[PDB]
Amino acid sequence: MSTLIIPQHYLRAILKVVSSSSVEVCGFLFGKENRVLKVRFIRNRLNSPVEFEMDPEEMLKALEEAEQENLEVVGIFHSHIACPPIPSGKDLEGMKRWPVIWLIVNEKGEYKAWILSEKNKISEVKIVVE
Amino acid sequence: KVKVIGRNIEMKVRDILRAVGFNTESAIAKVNGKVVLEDDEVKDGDFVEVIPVVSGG
Ligand SMILES: [Zn+2]
Repeated sequence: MSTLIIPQHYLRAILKVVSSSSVEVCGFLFGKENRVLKVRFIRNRLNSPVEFEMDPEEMLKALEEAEQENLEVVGIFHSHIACPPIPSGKDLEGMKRWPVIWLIVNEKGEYKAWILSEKNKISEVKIVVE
Repeated sequence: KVKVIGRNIEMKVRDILRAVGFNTESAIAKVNGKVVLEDDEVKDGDFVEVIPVVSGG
């Protein structure tokens, strides 16, 4: 894709949850094409300020729920703590397994979105806050 | 009979996970639409989905 369309109230809520969390937050962006219609936070089973891994049971329940609603996974979101919202090498491997839009945010309210092409090259994607 | 979701590409379940590039800690599997554990027996005509655990930092 080339651009992420996300409603303001969802983006503001993600930033607020992140602003007061001591560990990395993670979740799904569900919708159609490039547009976010639903958000699901998922437990970070590492409970860590520097890495995240989704609870597998919560993840699967969320994907099955979205399937019932006829929604695609538009993207994944997660937070960084005390560093800018740029994909890390750790993010690179997860983006290979889930090659959708990756929204990264931090506790200072910064956010950027990224995508991994078939040539395994990352490019930034523009965000429109709806 | 092996669909890995995310990229959306199409014995016991531990071997079918290692056969497609994962282990029990990095993916969750469901057979015929039902969750299964690592040493659960796989049958010849069943349908398996491999769900990579989203991770990063
Ligand atoms: Zn990251």
